[PDB]
Amino acid sequence: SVQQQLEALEKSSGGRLGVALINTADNSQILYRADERFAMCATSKVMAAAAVLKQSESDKHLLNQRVEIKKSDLVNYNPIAEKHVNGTMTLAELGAAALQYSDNTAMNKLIAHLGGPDKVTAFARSLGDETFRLDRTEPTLNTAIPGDPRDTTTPLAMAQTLKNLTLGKALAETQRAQLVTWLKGNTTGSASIRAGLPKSWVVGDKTGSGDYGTTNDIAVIWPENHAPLVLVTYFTQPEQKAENRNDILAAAAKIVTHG
Repeated sequence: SVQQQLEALEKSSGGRLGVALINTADNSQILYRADERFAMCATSKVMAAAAVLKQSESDKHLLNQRVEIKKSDLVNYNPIAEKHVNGTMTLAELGAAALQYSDNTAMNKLIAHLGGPDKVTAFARSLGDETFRLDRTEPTLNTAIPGDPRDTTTPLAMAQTLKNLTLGKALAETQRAQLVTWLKGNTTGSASIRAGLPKSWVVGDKTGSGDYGTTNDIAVIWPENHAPLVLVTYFTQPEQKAENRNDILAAAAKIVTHG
């Protein structure tokens, strides 16, 4: 069975696997440890970006508001923001950079605009997500310590909320569309869920990775002849210095969309 294949995959991998697939044709679900908490790592960046889009629903100048990038703002891994030191980036550009390149400076600028991590949590609560919590900024939100509740969610909660954000009621249409456009242009996910799927399918996703070999991907999937699928694959391991395992996420994607 699908359940037996995921269990064997997890055993042989040496870690803990969390999967939630929602089939929007009939709201059927494939769940594996989907009520267990996992460290989100950079998959939390979707919530911070969405929180800014929500603000833009009532303020038509917000996304084009300029933000100055100073050398001191830079943290670790800054592929887009480092290209703009002593210049500016708009809030829209920072959302794009946070999502499509997983820029960490971009994420911190979004959090600071919103007023801190607790405002990202409050936004999640406003969508009906009672599980998501963001506690820290970059880079420390990726420590992914086993049993640590900070900066965690569950696979099912994140799958439900990702569906609401991209396909459902959470955002007005223009903002929903802008979020989907960003996810579809992600550059970081080619070896994760996407690699387990037919090459013709269209995918929007956001990866995450952290310590304890924590390796994550969340995706919206548009088949060519079927209703969309939403898939969350979270994976973490017991040793702090474990290698990340994007191949495990690809394998899990292949198992749960078979037939």
